[PDB]
Amino acid sequence: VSVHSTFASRYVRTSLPRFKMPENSIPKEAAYQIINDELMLDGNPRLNLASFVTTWMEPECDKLIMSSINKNYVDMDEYPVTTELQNRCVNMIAHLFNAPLEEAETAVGVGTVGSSEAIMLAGLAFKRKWQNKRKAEGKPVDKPNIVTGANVQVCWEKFARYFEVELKEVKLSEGYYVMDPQQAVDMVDENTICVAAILGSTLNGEFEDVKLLNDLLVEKNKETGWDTPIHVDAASGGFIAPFLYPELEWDFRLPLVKSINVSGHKYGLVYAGIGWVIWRNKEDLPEELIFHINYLGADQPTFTLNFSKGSSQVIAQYYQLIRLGHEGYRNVMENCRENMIVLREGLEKTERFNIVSKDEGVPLVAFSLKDSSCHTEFEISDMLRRYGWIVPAYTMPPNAQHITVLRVVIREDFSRTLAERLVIDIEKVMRELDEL
Amino acid sequence: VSVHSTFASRYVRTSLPRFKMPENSIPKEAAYQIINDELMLDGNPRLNLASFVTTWMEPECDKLIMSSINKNYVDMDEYPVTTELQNRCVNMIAHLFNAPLEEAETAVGVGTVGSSEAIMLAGLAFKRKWQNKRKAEGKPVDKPNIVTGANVQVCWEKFARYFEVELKEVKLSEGYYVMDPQQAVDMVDENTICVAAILGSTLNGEFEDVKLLNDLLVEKNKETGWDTPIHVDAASGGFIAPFLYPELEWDFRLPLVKSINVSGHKYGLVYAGIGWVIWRNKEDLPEELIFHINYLGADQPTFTLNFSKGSSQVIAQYYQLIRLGHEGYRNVMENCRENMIVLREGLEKTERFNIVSKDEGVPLVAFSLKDSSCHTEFEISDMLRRYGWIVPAYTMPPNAQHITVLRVVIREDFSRTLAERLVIDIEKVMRELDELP
Amino acid sequence: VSVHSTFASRYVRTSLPRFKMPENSIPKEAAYQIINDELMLDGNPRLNLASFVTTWMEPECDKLIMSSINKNYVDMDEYPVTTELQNRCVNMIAHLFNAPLEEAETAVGVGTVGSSEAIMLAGLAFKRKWQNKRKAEGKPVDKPNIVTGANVQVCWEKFARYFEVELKEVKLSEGYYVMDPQQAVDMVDENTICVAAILGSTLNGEFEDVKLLNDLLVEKNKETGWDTPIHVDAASGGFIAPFLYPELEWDFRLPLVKSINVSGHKYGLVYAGIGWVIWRNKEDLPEELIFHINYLGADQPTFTLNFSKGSSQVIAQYYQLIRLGHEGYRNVMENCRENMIVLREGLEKTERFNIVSKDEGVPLVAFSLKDSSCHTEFEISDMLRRYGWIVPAYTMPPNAQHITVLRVVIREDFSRTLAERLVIDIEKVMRELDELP
Amino acid sequence: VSVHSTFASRYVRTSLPRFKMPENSIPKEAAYQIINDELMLDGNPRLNLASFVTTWMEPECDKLIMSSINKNYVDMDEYPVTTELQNRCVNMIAHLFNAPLEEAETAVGVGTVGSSEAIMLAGLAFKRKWQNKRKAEGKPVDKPNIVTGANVQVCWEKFARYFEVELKEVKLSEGYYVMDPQQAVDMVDENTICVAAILGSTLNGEFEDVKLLNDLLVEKNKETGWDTPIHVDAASGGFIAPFLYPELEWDFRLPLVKSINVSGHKYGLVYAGIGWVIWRNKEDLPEELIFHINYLGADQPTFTLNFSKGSSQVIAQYYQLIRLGHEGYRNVMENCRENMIVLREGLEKTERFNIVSKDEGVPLVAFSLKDSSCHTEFEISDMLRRYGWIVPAYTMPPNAQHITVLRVVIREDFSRTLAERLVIDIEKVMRELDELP
Repeated sequence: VSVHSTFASRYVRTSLPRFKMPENSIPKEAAYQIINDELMLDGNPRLNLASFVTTWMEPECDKLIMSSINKNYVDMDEYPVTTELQNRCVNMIAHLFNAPLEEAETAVGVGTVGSSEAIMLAGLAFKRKWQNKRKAEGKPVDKPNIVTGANVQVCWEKFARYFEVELKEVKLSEGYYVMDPQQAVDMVDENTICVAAILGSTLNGEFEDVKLLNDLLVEKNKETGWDTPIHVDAASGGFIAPFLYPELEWDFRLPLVKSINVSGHKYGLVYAGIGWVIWRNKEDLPEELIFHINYLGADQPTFTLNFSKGSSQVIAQYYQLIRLGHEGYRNVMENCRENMIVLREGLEKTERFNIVSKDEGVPLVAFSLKDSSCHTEFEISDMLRRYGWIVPAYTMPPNAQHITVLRVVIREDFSRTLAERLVIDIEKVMRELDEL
Repeated sequence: VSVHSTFASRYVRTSLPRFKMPENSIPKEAAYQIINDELMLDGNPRLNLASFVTTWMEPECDKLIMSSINKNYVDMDEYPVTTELQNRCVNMIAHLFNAPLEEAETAVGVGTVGSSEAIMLAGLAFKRKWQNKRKAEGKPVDKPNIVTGANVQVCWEKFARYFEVELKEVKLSEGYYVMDPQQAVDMVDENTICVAAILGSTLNGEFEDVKLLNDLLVEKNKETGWDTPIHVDAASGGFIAPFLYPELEWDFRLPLVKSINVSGHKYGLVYAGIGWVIWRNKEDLPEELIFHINYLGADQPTFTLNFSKGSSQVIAQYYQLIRLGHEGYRNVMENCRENMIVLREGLEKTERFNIVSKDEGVPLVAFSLKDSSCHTEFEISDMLRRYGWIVPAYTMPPNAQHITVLRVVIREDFSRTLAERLVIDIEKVMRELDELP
Repeated sequence: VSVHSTFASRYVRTSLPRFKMPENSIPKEAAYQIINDELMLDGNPRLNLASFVTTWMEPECDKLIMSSINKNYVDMDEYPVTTELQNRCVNMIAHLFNAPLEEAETAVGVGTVGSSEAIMLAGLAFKRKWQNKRKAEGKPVDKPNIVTGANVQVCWEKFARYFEVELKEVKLSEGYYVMDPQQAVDMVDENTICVAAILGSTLNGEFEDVKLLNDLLVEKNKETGWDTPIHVDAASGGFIAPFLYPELEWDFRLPLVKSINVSGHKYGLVYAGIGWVIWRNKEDLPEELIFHINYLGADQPTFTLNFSKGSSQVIAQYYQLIRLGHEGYRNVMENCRENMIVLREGLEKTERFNIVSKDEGVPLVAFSLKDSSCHTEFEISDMLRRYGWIVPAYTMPPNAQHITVLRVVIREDFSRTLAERLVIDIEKVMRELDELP
Repeated sequence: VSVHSTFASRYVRTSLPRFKMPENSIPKEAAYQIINDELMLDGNPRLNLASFVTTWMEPECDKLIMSSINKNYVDMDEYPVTTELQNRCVNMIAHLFNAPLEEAETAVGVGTVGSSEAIMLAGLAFKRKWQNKRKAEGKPVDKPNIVTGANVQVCWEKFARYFEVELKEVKLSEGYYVMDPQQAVDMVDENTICVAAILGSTLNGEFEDVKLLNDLLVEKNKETGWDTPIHVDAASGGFIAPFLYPELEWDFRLPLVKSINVSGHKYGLVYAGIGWVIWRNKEDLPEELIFHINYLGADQPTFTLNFSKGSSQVIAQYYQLIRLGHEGYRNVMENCRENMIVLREGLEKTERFNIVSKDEGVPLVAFSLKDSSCHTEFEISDMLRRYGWIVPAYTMPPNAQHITVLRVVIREDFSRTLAERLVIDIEKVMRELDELP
């Protein structure tokens, strides 16, 4: 009958459907096993050093997530507490970024699926706010633009293309992989809806000099009369600076910073599926972008590109915030920074590489091969795959397309034990290459 | 030291922070307990009859989800199989909608967070495809529009506003709560990037007459020369029609249907966080909308408003598809339809209500009070809250803002036992009202 | 075959049997799901503020319980250790109540299902001890009685009726909701088998003045020559006084207190199913009430109305005792008292209510509406149901039937977070009422 | 700090408190371990062949139990569904006993902790009903009595003593271990509140001839004019006869049977903590015994000696009923009967014993030693302890206090594998004895 174990049955004799949906059902145990088995050919997230996204949470947090995988977030009326936790996160992150708040005041911001959606909401606010200002002056509004560096993350290219905004990029120079504040301010014109600075480049983890950008842009504003704003893409750096570098002025402490995005699922220490965007003041979020629906129970102030979605990541974020606090996050970041140094040194000791990333910034290590003659960084990346390590290789954006680097992101769940094994295995790979 | 139970400690004496992040850490057990406890004041999803979103999956599927909550979907190179499963879902859903496919041909479509994102991608494709066509004819492209009914879901209003497209709505009439195909086709002009039909209105679960819309629009196309396309918002109906009403022509069988969206987390039987959008042919998705990145390992063809996101729902969807098959989905939908009838009858038997939803369509029941004099539907909604039921009340869109209805969505995890208890508790509520001002 | 998920099967199409037992079996997964689903229409115990019974235990204690749900307590020979733990609990509770015990002496008492059974065993001991004393003096024994306040818990009415004893009640006055010691002593006659004082009234959580009752009754005993005893119903207060108020003399420190009952599943911090009764000395438990059976293995000294029963609560009780100790229990009670104050203040701040409960006593808050004109406390109780809170309303006993109160019991698992949300939601309910007929 | 494992800490150096409650808390892990460890010196319930109480349930049922260990049953208003399930069980058991019920009429009965409480409620109803009848005739009511066999279970002795009713016992004869219907009817007088027959004696699992008792008592009723009722103590047999011997008339099919008790935690296949009592008609339960309280939310019709208690067993019972149905219970009982035969034969094959139990009745085997000279049954009981088997030895009641038997109860979780190992180990024990003084 159904007494056969899954591997004694005839279900393991058929490969999983690729094109058509099967006509008949198969036992749940069988479906679980075969899908689970093929998934083993995926890489191990914990060994995926290419990603900035968190790959480990406390078991206690796994429970909260599982207890609420069936809670659709968008059901505000049905789940009042879930909605409140989202608001509290916005408040806590807002204060974390030194937003102009009156202590018990409600912050302006929203939780998103990730920085991608956060960036596009921020962009929309900028575009609209700019359109309104111009229409009020009679001026034309057909050629909006944004100013960023060539190190800009794909999400800004998506925004530019889909929302018909021009992307003005400051090109990179050899040995200079972030956006030059000066060149950026010089590109600003009357059609610039904002200048987007990146606090933690995905290329070498460097923080851009937001304070300098603010200083120069304030000066230019006195001349041009345009009120060009700054947006800080703190996808990763947003949950690092406040704890490692509270001294660094990059946030709402700078007058021109009007909105900030940060990924909760990066250094916010949550599984993939959570991002945040904060606005300096209510005025920075045009009221006409906000919707109020009522077919689910009552009226709700929504500003998102998504609707139905899991609420587990929101809850998970709140857990991390109140469970860790400043203390916990500082400890985690310090551990990450420490491991970065350990990995950095180990690579310097071989005298085979050029460290192309900075000492401070995002906890990661980007490096190139001294003399990329007989062997390329791509070969090293492939070689490491055999050991289970996933370490990416890529070329820099113009005008540094001649520079190719390897990147290792240090996350919360990357212990010293793994760091030291990585160095050893990298050395082994270099030897295997010396004989080819 | 730390031998105190959470409720013997001093952590249960402080209320959870609302504004500022705490300076110090607190024990994991304590943080878990207090957050878990406050969450109890949330409603029970299983009793939330307001939602179309699935609130139950098999334990076996819970495991798959948990085993991959740390797999970031966007890491294509790192997780080849996760990406493949997404492709297979696109293929299977494409065939399910009778897309023009050559057996082993790869379908054109993408997985999304939900229908909201799917709709905006579909809209973008329409807008761009329209812009290109017009620019090629030297014609202007500054006033794009979309034609839908007033029963349109908020997501189309979002799209219209954010992507600067005009929303032309066909208004509702009393007793007529879907979009009239005729009036819709008459609104079509040279600037219409598409006509969006809804296969399962969130208002009364009715399927719009997509076939008629197609027939009329094909005729108008012969005259105008415009190539006005149809998009079917099958957020819910997409996973119902193929199994309950296969004969019904609403999908790619209709020549003018160029793209379809469907929510996996609705009647796709997956937890919240998964949607799909299918395109009839490659030509319907302008190539310049597609990106190819390579800073994570290699080049990948992405067309989404999101980037990093969980891959658990994608995997969960594939599980449901190959585990249930046509048979399983049919069985679930038949069970849902059956329970709808049971609830419908029970309400008819009281002769207190007007059933404002149809016999066939989305498994739900929308009804109004005969004689809304002494008591309103909103009162009934509040009353039911006491028993734990969440049943929404709302006024129809114009021109029917004088029509107020209650809606009960029947989902996969809504058994006959619950259906019958709902009828009983609704009757109890009506009596409690018969003795009030 | 059996590959269908429960919600794809035909078992969710039938409602659960109400009258007749089904002829055929159904899959275990199916039976589990449907029963589990209907149970969702039960209230959430953690939000049930009407109950004094514990609704949360440590996960470690859940394991002990599960590990022994199959251990039938009555099997003394088979489970020697389970029986010993029961004895240790009796000893520990006896000392906790300052019973006259020499070092390492075995206390006189038994574990019960709850205070209900404990009270009836205590009553039986009193009745029998009284019958014996009277029969020895040749005096009549046909009209026994007990003296308590009108605030007496139903369990004493059960005892009176089933064991044919007369219940003499001291009536309540407005603003005076406990038993007046003086009036009580005045009701005592030759047929009074005992005077039952309540240490924590279920009506306003007030402790009755047991010490005064003892003082007056000792005086009356010098006159009448009757040896009228006192029983303290410490169902809830029994696990509160020893930790919050050790100075308060209410227990065996008072000479006339002959027996005490306490509920382990109330503030003893155990799940429902455990109570205790302690006797001052061996002489207070007539030997002829004890049985010795031998059909299970050997002879055993049983004094209970029950036989077979779970032993998990007994084990759970012992766990709580040795795991928490004085320190743990004090911490839990202090937390409960603190939360009571927080809730009390929040209600005072609205100036809408009259706090009818005292500052010290059982951690709870009983309050009435100032001016019960346009709205009653019952309306507030119903309104709160919508949020998930269960807060009861009830009228006092004679002669205070004109006084209606709301009661909120603060238990171990009621954190400050919940306390503050309760205040907020109560305020919301008051506003919703300010706009009604 | 607290990094020490429990067995590396100083908590395993102190023995668990026996008399005084500890001053300080200890880590939960430590308390769990030490208590769990000492409990290992308890016998294994699954190997306890002395008990009639179920020692195993399906894992699915363990979940239901755990999900509701915090639901206090007595909270009717708070847990409506829990209360309903109790009612459904009463209905289903009532029909199972062929009670005079229409459709769909509500049965008269209540769930209890066990048969002990059920018996005392049944007794109370009898006593009261008898008192009323006599007071109406101006006759005296000071000497009530009950008629049973000497094989009567201790619970009837408890009732007799605590509720001051005289116990008239029909003595046992050698080879005759149940109550003789004739002698019983002859003992009936005007003061007999009922005759209690036992459907499954705890001594040899024999069913008493209830039908004969009814026939004789109906005749005597025609003469005496007294309306002497019958109560059937079906503690165990209640869940056996309906499935193995539906032909047997023992229940409400007999006119004189006015009430029946049965233990859910025996052959009802539930863990310890559930019993039931059914009444033939509403008239058999005097209305003045029923209480209606309202301090928890609303009025509720309670008739129990207990108050607060777990509701897990009630839910567990309902699960078993609808999950197994007639089919499941029959299968379980047939398996139990089969294993009884296997064990019976194995003992007959040794020609060392006298089978003192019958072929049909409760699935068990009671046997004595042929020639109890050099060795007693008690020695065999002790010997078996070494292997882990718990098999009791006991002497019959008068006039058979010379007969000593061993009893093996066959429960649901006693497979053929265990049955065969028992026979083997019993043979081993007999040999070990053949070589002793």
